[PDB]
Amino acid sequence: GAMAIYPCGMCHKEVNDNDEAVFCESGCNFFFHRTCVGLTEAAFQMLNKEVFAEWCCDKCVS
Amino acid sequence: GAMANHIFVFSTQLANKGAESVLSGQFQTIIAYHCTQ
Ligand SMILES: [Zn+2]
Ligand SMILES: [Zn+2]
Repeated sequence: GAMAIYPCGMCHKEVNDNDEAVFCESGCNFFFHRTCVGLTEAAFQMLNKEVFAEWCCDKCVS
Repeated sequence: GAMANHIFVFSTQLANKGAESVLSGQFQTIIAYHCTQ
């Protein structure tokens, strides 16, 4: 491993361990702050809780 | 019962609507919501 900072795909600022964040698994490989992408608190909790669910950023959808 | 996949992909919009659906009582999980479009 190598010491790194993972920037939000929207705002380009650091996503750290106490941020509420999601990860786009459909191609761009960016972490994102929940807030920056417009995810409600409830949608975030339900995505995280449901093992069959996965999130995708707007660019990767098409 | 049986499911068509083990990964269901949600955009922000779709996750937000699905969560509304669950809080409404219309569905039990966002996965159930996803299966109906
Ligand atoms: Zn951000
Ligand atoms: Zn992406």
